[PDB]
Amino acid sequence: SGFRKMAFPSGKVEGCMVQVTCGTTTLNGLWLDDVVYCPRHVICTSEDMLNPNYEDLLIRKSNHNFLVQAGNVQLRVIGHSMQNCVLKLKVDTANPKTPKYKFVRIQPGQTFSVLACYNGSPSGVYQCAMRPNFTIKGSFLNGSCGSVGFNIDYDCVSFCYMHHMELPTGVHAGTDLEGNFYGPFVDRQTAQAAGTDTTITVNVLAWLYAAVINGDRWFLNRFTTTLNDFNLVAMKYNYEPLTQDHVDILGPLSAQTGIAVLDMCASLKELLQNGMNGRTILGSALLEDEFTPFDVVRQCSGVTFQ
Amino acid sequence: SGFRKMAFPSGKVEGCMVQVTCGTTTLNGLWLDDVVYCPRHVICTSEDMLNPNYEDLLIRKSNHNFLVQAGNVQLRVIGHSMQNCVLKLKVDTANPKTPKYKFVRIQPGQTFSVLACYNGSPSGVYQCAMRPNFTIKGSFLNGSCGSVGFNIDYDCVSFCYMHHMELPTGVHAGTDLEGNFYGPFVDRQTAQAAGTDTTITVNVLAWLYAAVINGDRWFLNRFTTTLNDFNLVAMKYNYEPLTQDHVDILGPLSAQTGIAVLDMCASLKELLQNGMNGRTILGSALLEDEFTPFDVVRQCSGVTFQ
Ligand SMILES: CCN(CC)c1cccc(NC(C)=O)c1
Ligand SMILES: CCN(CC)c1cccc(NC(C)=O)c1
Ligand SMILES: CCN(CC)c1cccc(NC(C)=O)c1
Ligand SMILES: CCN(CC)c1cccc(NC(C)=O)c1
Repeated sequence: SGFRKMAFPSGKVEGCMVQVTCGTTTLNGLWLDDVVYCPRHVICTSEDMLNPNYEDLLIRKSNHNFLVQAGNVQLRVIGHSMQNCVLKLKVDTANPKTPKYKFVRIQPGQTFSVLACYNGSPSGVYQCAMRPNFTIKGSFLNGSCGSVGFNIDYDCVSFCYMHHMELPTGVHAGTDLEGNFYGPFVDRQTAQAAGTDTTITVNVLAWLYAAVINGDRWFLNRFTTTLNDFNLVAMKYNYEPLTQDHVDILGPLSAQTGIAVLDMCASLKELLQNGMNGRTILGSALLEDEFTPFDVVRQCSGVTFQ
Repeated sequence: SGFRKMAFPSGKVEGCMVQVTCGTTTLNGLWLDDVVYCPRHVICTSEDMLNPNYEDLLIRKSNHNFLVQAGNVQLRVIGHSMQNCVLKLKVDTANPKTPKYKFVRIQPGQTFSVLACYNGSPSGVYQCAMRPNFTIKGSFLNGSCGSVGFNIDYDCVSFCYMHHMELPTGVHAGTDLEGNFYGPFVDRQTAQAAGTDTTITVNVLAWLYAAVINGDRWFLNRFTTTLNDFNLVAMKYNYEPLTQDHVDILGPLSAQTGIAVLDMCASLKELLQNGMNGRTILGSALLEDEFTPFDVVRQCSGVTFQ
């Protein structure tokens, strides 16, 4: 027992990180098969970032201008192309440590692990969620662009995120591995504001189920509610509206705890209205929203879902 | 910027995890060079765990009774010995993925990463601290015994923890890799109670420095204090006493923030006396104590310490 924010083991992704240098800009790439993926802003000088025209900047770049280093080995670049906001560098050597993998574009509320990297070298791993405003709240310093986010199912790495930049408010924006930004952001050094960071209700519910399973039960109340009554409350507190799709994926936790989803919603409603009164749940004094229902069911062995 | 609870990349340790079966008990081992390390309770039946005599139980075990599996490959056991509460199984094959490594026994307050594993297969990674009562607050389900905790310095893995059991209160106990328990615990299925779980003051201070660096400054107050005045307050709130050794390792953060260590102590004292008044620090509504000063300096690039 116990319940922790837990990342995926990172070794499968570690073996894919490389350093990419163009001119005087160095960042991280992702080497899969014979392609290296990286943010296209590798081609920009810091001054170019103010108002880049990427197509124009790319005219002055050849294969031999992209330096790709995998530990000590230099990789030979034999082609390059731009796909949305990523560059794809064709190299002459397939990565021997390529894992089984897919590229997936996740929805807001979904969680994933980030392998923060500098100069192609992995430094740390942590779990993130895609916020409803399409930012993530990461930890990223100079040189971490091109660090990736992923999920693992058995032996298959699903890559869902590549880090591109930090907003003025200190939250993070990036792309899928086809180079499409999450949210409205662009790869330009011009101030860009995030929308409302609402709480991922379905995740808070999952985590409340996790707390019950671990014996944190003080917050369980005597009430139930309806989806509409609950949503009236959610909206007030900047919680995402709960739908029947959300209710459906909470089914295994309801069954384990014997606590009906709507009963748990009524407990959550009272927490929102009364606060926690200085108490904790799973060692937190706030309601945690970066565990999905699927995440919980992975750390609560006695939840039946498969 | 941003600040996250971040584990070490786990790939170096992933390549060392094996499954160890003895009779009908299966758990995890750590394969380094030609030795596999695992909890000695692998030899016990569930009934044996009530009151095991390990020396006596071991008389009835031979090399061929320990099944060691590395993925599909079965490893041949050519010797075994008990060292404190661990078994060392000599195998005929050195692990080809052995990293540079050391065994270290950590102090209370030190942090490390756990690679939670089942059947020799890594499932998740998270950061832990050794609590002042010599427990950890982990996430461990059936079959996770022999999962390890570690730190990485550049290319060298320092192993500091091996998981052995869960106390009745749902917290975790284990050994160093020489098989000595942290704290007073024993590998027997008899109820064992933990002492006071005090807060690691020096870590809370480090994390307050991390918050300042990231622009969370609301809690900075107008006061300073002394080590004795502060410690009078610490004791009341079940905080570890702060020493000049602690003050010394906070030196780089004081220098960066220009906030004297004692000034930060005075801010902490006011948080203890007044609470957080519904505010957050680094997205927490409580004072976080599982980041060391060394941990902070790794995610706050503009802290000068080397
Ligand atoms: C838009 C400008 N760019 C891209 C070069 C930018 C802005 C802020 C921060 C970072 N770097 C990280 C690691 O987020 C990168
Ligand atoms: C029904 C089983 N569970 C959670 C218990 C499940 C199954 C499919 C998808 C998701 N989705 C998320 C976001 O967790 C969750
Ligand atoms: C003392 C009995 N043992 C050892 C077999 C024990 C007790 C509780 C839990 C676990 N297992 C884990 C993963 O902690 C193991
Ligand atoms: C002085 C540099 N730092 C932290 C900034 C440092 C150096 C050596 C040891 C520890 N120790 C811990 C527990 O963090 C910390």
